[PDB]
Amino acid sequence: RECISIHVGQAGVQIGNACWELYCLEHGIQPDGQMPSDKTIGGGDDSFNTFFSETGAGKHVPRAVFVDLEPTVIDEVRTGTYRQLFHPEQLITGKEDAANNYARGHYTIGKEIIDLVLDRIRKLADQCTGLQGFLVFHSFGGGTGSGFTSLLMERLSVDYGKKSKLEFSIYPAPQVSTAVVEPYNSILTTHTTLEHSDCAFMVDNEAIYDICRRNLDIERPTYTNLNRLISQIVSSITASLRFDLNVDLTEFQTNLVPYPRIHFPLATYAPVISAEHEQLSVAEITNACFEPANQMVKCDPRHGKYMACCLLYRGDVVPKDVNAAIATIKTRSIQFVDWCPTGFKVGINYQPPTVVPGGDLAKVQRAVCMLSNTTAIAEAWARLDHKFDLMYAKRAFVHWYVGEGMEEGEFSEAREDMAALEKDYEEVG
Amino acid sequence: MRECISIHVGQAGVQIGNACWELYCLEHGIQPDGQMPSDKTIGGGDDSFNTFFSETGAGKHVPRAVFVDLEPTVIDEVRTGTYRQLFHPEQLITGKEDAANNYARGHYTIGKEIIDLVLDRIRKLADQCTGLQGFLVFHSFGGGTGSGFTSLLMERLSVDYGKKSKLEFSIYPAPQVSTAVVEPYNSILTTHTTLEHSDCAFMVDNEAIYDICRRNLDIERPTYTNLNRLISQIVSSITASLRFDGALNVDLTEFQTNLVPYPRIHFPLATYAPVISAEKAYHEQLSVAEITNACFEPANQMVKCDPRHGKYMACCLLYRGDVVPKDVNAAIATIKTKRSIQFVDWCPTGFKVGINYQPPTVVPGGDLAKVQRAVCMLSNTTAIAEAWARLDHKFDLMYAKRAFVHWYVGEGMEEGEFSEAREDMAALEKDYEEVGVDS
Amino acid sequence: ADMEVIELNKCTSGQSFEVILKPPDPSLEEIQKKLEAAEERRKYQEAELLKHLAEKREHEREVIQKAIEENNNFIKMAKEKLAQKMESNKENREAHLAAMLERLQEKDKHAEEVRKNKELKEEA
Amino acid sequence: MREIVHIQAGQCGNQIGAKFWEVISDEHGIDPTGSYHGDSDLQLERINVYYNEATGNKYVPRAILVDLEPGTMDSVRSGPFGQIFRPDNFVFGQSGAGNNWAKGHYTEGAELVDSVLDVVRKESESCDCLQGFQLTHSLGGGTGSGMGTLLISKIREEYPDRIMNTFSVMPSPKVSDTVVEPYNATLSVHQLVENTDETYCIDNEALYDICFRTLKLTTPTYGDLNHLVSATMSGVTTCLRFPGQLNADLRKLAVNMVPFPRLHFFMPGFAPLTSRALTVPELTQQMFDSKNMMAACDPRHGRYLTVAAIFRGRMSMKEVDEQMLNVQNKNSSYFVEWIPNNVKTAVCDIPPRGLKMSATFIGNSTAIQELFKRISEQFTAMFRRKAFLHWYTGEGMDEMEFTEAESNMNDLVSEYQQYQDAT
Amino acid sequence: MREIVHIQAGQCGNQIGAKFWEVISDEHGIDPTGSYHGDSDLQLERINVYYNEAKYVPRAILVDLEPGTMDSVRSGPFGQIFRPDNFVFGQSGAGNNWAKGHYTEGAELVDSVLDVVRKESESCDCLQGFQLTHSLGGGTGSGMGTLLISKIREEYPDRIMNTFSVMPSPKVSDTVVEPYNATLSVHQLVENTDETYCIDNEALYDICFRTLKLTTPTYGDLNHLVSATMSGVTTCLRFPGQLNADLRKLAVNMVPFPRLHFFMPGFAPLTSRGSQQYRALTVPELTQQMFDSKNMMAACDPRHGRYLTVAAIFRGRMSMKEVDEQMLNVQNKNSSYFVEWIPNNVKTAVCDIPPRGLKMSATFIGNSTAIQELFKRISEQFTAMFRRKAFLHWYTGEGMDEMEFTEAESNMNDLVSEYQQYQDATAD
Ligand SMILES: Nc1nc2c(ncn2[C@@H]2O[C@H](COP(=O)(O)OP(=O)(O)OP(=O)(O)O)[C@@H](O)[C@H]2O)c(=O)[nH]1
Ligand SMILES: Nc1nc2c(ncn2[C@@H]2O[C@H](COP(=O)(O)OP(=O)(O)OP(=O)(O)O)[C@@H](O)[C@H]2O)c(=O)[nH]1
Ligand SMILES: Nc1nc2c(ncn2[C@@H]2O[C@H](COP(=O)(O)OP(=O)(O)OP(=O)(O)O)[C@@H](O)[C@H]2O)c(=O)[nH]1
Ligand SMILES: Cc1ccc(C(=O)NCc2cccnc2)cc1NS(=O)(=O)c1ccc(C2CC2)cc1
Ligand SMILES: Cc1ccc(C(=O)NCc2cccnc2)cc1NS(=O)(=O)c1ccc(C2CC2)cc1
Ligand SMILES: Nc1nc2c(ncn2[C@@H]2O[C@H](COP(=O)(O)OP(=O)(O)O)[C@@H](O)[C@H]2O)c(=O)[nH]1
Ligand SMILES: [Mg+2]
Ligand SMILES: [Mg+2]
Ligand SMILES: [Mg+2]
Ligand SMILES: [Mg+2]
Ligand SMILES: [Mg+2]
Ligand SMILES: [Mg+2]
Repeated sequence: RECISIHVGQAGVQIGNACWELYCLEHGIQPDGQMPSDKTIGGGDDSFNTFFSETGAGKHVPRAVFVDLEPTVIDEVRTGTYRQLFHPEQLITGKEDAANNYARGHYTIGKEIIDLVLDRIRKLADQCTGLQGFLVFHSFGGGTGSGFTSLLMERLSVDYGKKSKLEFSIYPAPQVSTAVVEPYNSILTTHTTLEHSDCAFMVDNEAIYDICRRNLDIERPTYTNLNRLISQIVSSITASLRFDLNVDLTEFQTNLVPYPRIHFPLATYAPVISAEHEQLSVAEITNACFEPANQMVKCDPRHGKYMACCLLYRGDVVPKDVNAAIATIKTRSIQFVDWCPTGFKVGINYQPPTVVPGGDLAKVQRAVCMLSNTTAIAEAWARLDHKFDLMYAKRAFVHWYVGEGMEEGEFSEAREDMAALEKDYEEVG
Repeated sequence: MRECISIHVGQAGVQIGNACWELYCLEHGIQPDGQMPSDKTIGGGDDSFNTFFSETGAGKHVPRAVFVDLEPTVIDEVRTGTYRQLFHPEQLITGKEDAANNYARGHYTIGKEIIDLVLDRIRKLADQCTGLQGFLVFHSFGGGTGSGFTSLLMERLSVDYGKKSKLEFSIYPAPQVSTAVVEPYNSILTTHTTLEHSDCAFMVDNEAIYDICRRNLDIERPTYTNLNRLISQIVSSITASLRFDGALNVDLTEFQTNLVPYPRIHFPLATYAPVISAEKAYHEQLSVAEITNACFEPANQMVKCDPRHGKYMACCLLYRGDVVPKDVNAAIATIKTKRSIQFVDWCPTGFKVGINYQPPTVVPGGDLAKVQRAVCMLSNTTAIAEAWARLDHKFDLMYAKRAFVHWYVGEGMEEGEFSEAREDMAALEKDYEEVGVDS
Repeated sequence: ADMEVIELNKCTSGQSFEVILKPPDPSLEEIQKKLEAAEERRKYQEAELLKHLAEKREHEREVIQKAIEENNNFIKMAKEKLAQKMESNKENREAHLAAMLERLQEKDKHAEEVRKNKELKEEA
Repeated sequence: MREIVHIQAGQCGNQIGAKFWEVISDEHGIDPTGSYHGDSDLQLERINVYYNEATGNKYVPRAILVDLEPGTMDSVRSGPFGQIFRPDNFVFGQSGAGNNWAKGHYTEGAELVDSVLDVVRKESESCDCLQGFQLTHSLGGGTGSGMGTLLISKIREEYPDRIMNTFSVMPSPKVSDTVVEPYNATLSVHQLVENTDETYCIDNEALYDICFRTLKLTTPTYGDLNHLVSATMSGVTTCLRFPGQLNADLRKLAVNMVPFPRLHFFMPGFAPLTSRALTVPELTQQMFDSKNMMAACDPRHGRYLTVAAIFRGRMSMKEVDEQMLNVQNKNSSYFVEWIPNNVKTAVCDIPPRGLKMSATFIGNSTAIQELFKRISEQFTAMFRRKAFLHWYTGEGMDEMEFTEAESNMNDLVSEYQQYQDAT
Repeated sequence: MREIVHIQAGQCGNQIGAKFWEVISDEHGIDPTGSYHGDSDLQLERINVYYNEAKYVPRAILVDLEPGTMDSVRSGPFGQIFRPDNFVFGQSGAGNNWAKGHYTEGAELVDSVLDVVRKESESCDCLQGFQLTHSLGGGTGSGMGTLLISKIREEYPDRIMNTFSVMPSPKVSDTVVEPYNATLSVHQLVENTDETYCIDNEALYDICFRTLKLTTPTYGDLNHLVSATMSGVTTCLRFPGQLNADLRKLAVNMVPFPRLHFFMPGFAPLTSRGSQQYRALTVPELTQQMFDSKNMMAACDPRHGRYLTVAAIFRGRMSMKEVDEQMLNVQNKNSSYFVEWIPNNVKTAVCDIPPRGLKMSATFIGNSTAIQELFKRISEQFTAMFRRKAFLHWYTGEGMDEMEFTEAESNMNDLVSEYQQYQDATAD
């Protein structure tokens, strides 16, 4: 049951490259597209074929489409050293971007471009015997990742309501961001795609920046060092479908998402050790996922009640150790909501986690990623809602959106929805 | 393009035009035969000197000028002078009977005989210009031709050329070196009729120029060409930025906009520095500051009026020679601090500056010494209301007894024109007083 | 450490279990109506701007027009004022000379009656 | 690739526009004939923003030169980089403007504004995706101010969806060309509020003051004044001209820097001011200093709405970032609270010629109301007495356009202060 | 241009007129034959004003009722230079009868006078006007002269008419009726001339007798004075400079009111024809003696009135700065004698060429209110005769009525009244 990846905007595309780079080395696929360990040439139904289809010449082609209205970022993939893997069709570019403007990306230019990207998606979907759904990668603050992604998400539901839609979104961080209108863009895009996404893994850019600086001993990490750590967390999430727990995309919705609106699970990853020794306990890495210092989104999980959570191990892990590891942690009293059973869905993948050779993070015997739908993630929403309110109170910058045909009422139609989501979060909290 | 036509009226205007065009020819290196051995573009080309000169097929460089006098003796010497071949004979227009110091004769009985003939030669020179800027009208105030005909010409020009710019260079009447008792009559009458027709009128009087030559050149009595050749430096300094490629220009419209705060207040007085005798010529040169400070000293005003008695409304400083903007801005800066120099409260900026790098030249063998630097200041100050009052008082002394009015009535004028003209001069005196009070 | 573990899917390079510690619309035309309503209000914004720029174009025409009117009115008033005083000056000057020569003619007629009177005296 | 059309208008506009081209051409290694002679492809990655690939192997600036007199544009053709500009891109008249906004904007400017646009349209067809225009001009004169705003209005009519930016020299009695500068500036400030997306306020008073006081020169050359502007414009435009982590364009900066359409007047700043490379702490300190502002306004008299800073030279960006939030945290009260994270910076490791390190300041401060207040006081002083007003009435203008422009400028001052006391 | 037609009528008119042609022709180096023999070239630049180049011939017209004078002026030196066609004579003189000159026998040949006037004016590039020399005491020059003046103004109304009129005095002629003929001429002159130079025979007698210390002056003595001032008055007319030799200009500047155009000429130094001239008067001596009553050609004391306008001409090689200083000195050392309501009413001229025999000379032309003394005296003698209506039948016999006499004396009495009104006129 194949799966299609979509990267919208600079953050979605760059992150997407970093993810496909790791997929190839995890499965040992070489930059020219060959896989020496793939013997059913030109076909088959293997586990890694959920994400790559095969040429007649044996080249392994990612089931992905790259969308940006500006071509500088896609031109990298167009010319990069992993350039052979994609067909020129898979890469779509306009030449004027959304100008950090949601309404420009959604109402203005997105009307001009979505038919094109939708056509390219069906050509990939028509190459799917069975297809569960889509993984869309986008930023919250950027005009393209905000405005166009939301337009594409609703069209994807009326066109393929059959399938499932999963989000990998970048939460705007005051330290690492590019636009002051990013609170505007974020609140607007979540309101319009909330009804059209089954699960959404959000990534607080400040947290990783903090993670790499402390745990890698790095001066100020590049975006590439951020992007490579993201790739480890994305890969572990998607690893379940790449080696056929969590082997269906509806298993993401069922295991971690009890209601529809609450579909923002917190992701945690451990371990992270500099490439600059012998590995640590299975209980050590498991204990780290409950420390807030390893969280992907800066929030206090002690202030929240878990509703569900998911633990995906990769490496030399056997059940008896985690059962032992998850016996001792119950010596932090982690409360759960009373209509959901206290417990952990656990998945194991025996092949050690891979790394980009030469990258800062070291190769490790065992790694774990915890995916928890805690209500503590609501405070990340609250900070975003406040900065939105500060500028919208004085109606700052909104003339740029109204100038694109957007009604001013959409700002509060989206804002009150955010108030409902934050209120609904503590209703079960 | 940007051509300018010079019209010289009367003996004063014609002999001032002699001095200027002689000086123009020496500044541009134009020989007395009309040929310029420094203009490669034969019979054409649009270099900067061509604003005041036209070129023939043979190379002769002819002035864009018209010389007109109701009487031929003064213009006859132009036709026989060293520069006779500069003009086509049609440019020098003369009648046979002058206005006899009578404005009415210049404006009515005698002037009507040659007015159209003059106007049609203006049109033919204007026909040779792709972009006419305007006219420079040279005349005195006191003569019958200089007052009566000039006024008639200015009225005609407005009909034929609309609101196109007309600038005057006028010699103000001075008893000391006067020539006619009826000068106050002619001057008041010509000012009254050319008021609506002139955009700006640069003014000097022969008294202040006479005294300056006496004081600074050690001449027991300066002759008329002494006065004229000094005036030629003032005029050339006014026209320098239009005949020479320059960093900072002042075209005909720039003079208007910057020196005339109100339609009737368009009489800036001229000032010039330095004026140095040729026998004590080459001592250490004067600063750029010193010549600027000299322009505000009351002893150096080309119209004998006291600037300390009034406020400055606009100052145009035109430099030529070895001077660069930073020198001017500094010299102006400290003048802006001088408490004795006062400006009206409705002109905060108050200054306009043009600069030309070409050095000033003088006629060889003259009394004036050649200098590296020179400046001409055209100041619009309320202080010249004194000059109007002096002229209007002399007018009053004779009009009260109607003395000499019979000469004007005999030529068709009515006494009503006299009172209209004077009443308007009383309004001009009041206007100069009214624009001086604080807000 | 009692934990109800349930041994779920298990295979060659993977297995999974769940430990328990405690028990417990889509319309495209409505989409394109929003897109079109945004495009139409953009066009309303462009039209209102272009109308605003038309009034400024027309204002530039009016300013240039009155500049022509001022130049034209200045010409004809100068023309008529010059014609009026030149004609009035002719009648004045002609009346002065006509009067002066009529008195001269009166003087002539008096000379003829002086000669007439003497001749009648000579008949005595 | 997202080209920019440059237009220089009037005496000042053509002369600082000519030095801007000589300066950035030196940064991009382009010589007078227009052929490349620099050492790095970085000078060519975004060269199409400001240049056109010529018929041979040369680069031609996408620049239009406009004036109502042929004097100063002939002098820039006489300059060292005179031969680089396209010959058909020189659009001049013979009438001049007479330092009169009315002649530039109405009567004389109309006789030429059609031919200028014909050149604008030509180069517009020569661009894969034109992002907008930049104009250099003064506000005190006749052509640059009067004809410049008319040109900007007619450009907005043809290309309404494009970005318009001006570098506007504000008039000052310390360096003046004409006595009616309060009229010309006030009349076109009115216009820049409506028809440009942002305006960089170059104040001849600040230029002179900086040039005199902190640089110790008895009296400053015009090249000295223009040198500050060209270095300032060079720094304002580096991210458009050089590649980096961001693909900066005109609209994004406008979207991020202008919270309300009218408040688009920017206070430029530069550091260091040169007549021993500087340490990153010293640049960020002087760059925020009142003595480095190319507009004569004290930033401590207002609050920054938004601020963009551009650092150039080899340096560590964590130094830059820590310093930039240091002064943000040290002077918490001089930034507005209702715009979070309103100070963003960018670093380009290529410094300007003659300096190992430098920084450029682009500020949207409400302290700039002091600039429009200074012009408004000089304007009323003249307008109260209706002085020199007859040269504008004679061209068909009415008095109410002067009052409409005056109260509009005071309206701008009022609402700048409105958000100065906003919480 | 600027040609002047000269006319001389009667005995006195032809006598001082012939003497005036004698003086300036030698000044212009023209021998009695009539051919140029002058040293300098300044002599012929403005020669056309008075001379017609045929050999140069005076633009002069010699008229008299008495035919004997024609043969007298020819018989005198420079007699043949006058054109013969220009002589116009009658059968016999008017016998001191003004009516005969103006109305009866004078009117017979006035048509022949205007013929040659027309003939001489037709050959003019641009005619300035006419000057007439004549006495007012006789009948031809006074009676017919004034008739000639009004006839000429009929044909040339816009041209300048100037006269050199010799007023009668009992000290040189005992003829009784001359006060009649002068009053009737003044009556004509005040309305029909632009300026008349009042040469008083009474003053001419006093100068030769009291100052020149002359026994019994001969008309030749008196005419030497007139010819000296007549040349001095016309110097700038005959010689070039920065000054325009014009008639209208002088008249416009010297005549503030149309009726007050009677000038008091003065000359310095006064000298006999054969005097040795041991020294040349210097500029302060000329300027002070020029304004002296002893040097006036009209029997009037200038300090009994005020100057309306004054024009002075200096002759010889001198410093113009010295002329300005002395001329300004006497202006404010005697400021009370110049009306204050005509500013700058005194202007002077200087010519480099001096008169014959005199290296230094000065000529004075003043429009003074003191000239009312001259008209008062003539009116005094007129009313004495007219009170008793003495000898009126000589005039009424020719056709005149008595009330012409009343109008003439009233109008002359108005003239003296008008001078006195401006004499005591105040600036305010
Ligand atoms: N983690 C990570 N975040 C990125 C990256 N690139 C951009 N971002 C974030 O994305 C946000 C802005 O959205 P972008 O993706 O850059 O802009 P866009 O999607 O291209 O939309 P446009 O405005 O039309 O250009 C900022 O908050 C950045 O922090 C990246 O490579 N890695
Ligand atoms: N500076 C200067 N003033 C002159 C000159 N010539 C005459 N004037 C002055 O001009 C005034 C007299 O006017 P003119 O130009 O001589 O007279 P005009 O124009 O010829 O008029 P009419 O002769 O009456 O027909 C007096 O103030 C003279 O002092 C001259 O050459 N230079
Ligand atoms: N000074 C001067 N006066 C003269 C001379 N001849 C005559 N008079 C005066 O002229 C007056 C007489 O008039 P005349 O000129 O002799 O007479 P006329 O003009 O010839 O007219 P009639 O003789 O009557 O036909 C007398 O009072 C004389 O004093 C003269 O030669 N010199
Ligand atoms: C950070 C920045 C600094 C400089 C430039 C730059 O030099 N652009 C080239 C250019 C364009 C137009 C005119 N002149 C030059 C671009 C950016 N990036 S930003 O996203 O546009 C942006 C985001 C947020 C803000 C502030 C509200 C906090 C400002 C800018
Ligand atoms: C200065 C002067 C002296 C002599 C003559 C001269 O000899 N002219 C030739 C001539 C003409 C007619 C009769 N005789 C001779 C002309 C002038 N110059 S002036 O303009 O006429 C003039 C202007 C003002 C005044 C004022 C004092 C009242 C007087 C004169
Ligand atoms: N900084 C600078 N300012 C100038 C320059 N030239 C003129 N100005 C200023 O520009 C204004 C006058 O405008 P100007 O450009 O000369 O007039 P225009 O030709 O009609 O556009 C005044 O405020 C002058 O101070 C220059 O070269 N540099
Ligand atoms: Mg982007
Ligand atoms: Mg296979
Ligand atoms: Mg003259
Ligand atoms: Mg040439
Ligand atoms: Mg200029
Ligand atoms: Mg006789």
